[PDB]
Amino acid sequence: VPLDGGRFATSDLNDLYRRVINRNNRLKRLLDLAAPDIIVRNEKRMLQEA
Amino acid sequence: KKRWYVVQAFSGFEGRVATSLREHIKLHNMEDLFGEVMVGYVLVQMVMNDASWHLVRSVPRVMGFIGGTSDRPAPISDKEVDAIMNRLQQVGDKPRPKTLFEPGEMVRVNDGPFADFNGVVEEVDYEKSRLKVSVSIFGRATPVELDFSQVEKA
Amino acid sequence: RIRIRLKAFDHRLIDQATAEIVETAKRTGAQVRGPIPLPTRKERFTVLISPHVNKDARDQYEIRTHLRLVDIVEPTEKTVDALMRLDLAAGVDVQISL
DNA sequence: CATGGGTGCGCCAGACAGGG
DNA sequence: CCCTGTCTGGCGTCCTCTCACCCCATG
Repeated sequence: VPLDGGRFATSDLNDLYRRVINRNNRLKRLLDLAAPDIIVRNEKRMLQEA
Repeated sequence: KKRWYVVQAFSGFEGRVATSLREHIKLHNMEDLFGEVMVGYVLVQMVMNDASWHLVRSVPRVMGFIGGTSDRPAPISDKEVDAIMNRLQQVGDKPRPKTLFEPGEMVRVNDGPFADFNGVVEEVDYEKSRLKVSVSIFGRATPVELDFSQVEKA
Repeated sequence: RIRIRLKAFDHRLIDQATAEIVETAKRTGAQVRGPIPLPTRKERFTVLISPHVNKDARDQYEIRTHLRLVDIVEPTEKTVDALMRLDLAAGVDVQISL
């Protein structure tokens, strides 16, 4: 829902879900591109922490 | 011999990280310890001394190397480095569709209201550069003419 | 240059079909040359009806055929868009030659 | 325009080492 | 293995009434 002004005051769960989906899309694209080992380990580790 | 390594930067300031890295090299004049810098990850041709490691992590807006450990960080394990040479530039290159212009061959439409629809080319016209394919719209086949690039071969 | 041929049998069901596709094109594209018909097509066949004799009982039936052509004038990216998977006439063969 | 990353609390309690 | 020290977690009163302010930043 927005506030008086009009800027949408967004919830925290939307930040969390949007982070997980951004990272998951990045990880699918790197497994498409066949990135090396350390790149996809950091990518999966960032998804795990997300 | 200089081997490759992976550097993590603040994603978005990557060109400025690359420029500041080249400038820190030409400041602290370890010119014989750095080969290139390739562009959120920055590829660095390098050797491993602890002095050069402190140099790259003292470059601003750089988090650190990405490897097995932080004592002896790991050379980028790009086994397909020869394939990455051909991948360079080809990554930023798009292709084109080519309708199967053959009697009875199925094709794909991705342009105009018929986009996202498949059909078969009952007739083909190489001279007029046009394929005669109909689309199953509301059941009835809708024979329409589409260009080779307007449709893709199925 | 864009042709919308319509192929069926009777003129008593295609008559609402030429009304639905010029007016729905008018609300979206408003670019059409008007329906230009084709000569009515007749398939008459005399057939013998007696089961094993009598070459005199020949009753004339016909599968009648009609064709009407719409011919919108300009390739509109709104007429085709709204009237792609849309055709009121049921049991009909539409030929949207683009 | 849209995305990308301090240093003043105190007790209980059980799990994890660490001697013992 | 039997006791001893450490290391992290889990927790701390209820209703109300205003106020002020909520992501830069930028090629």
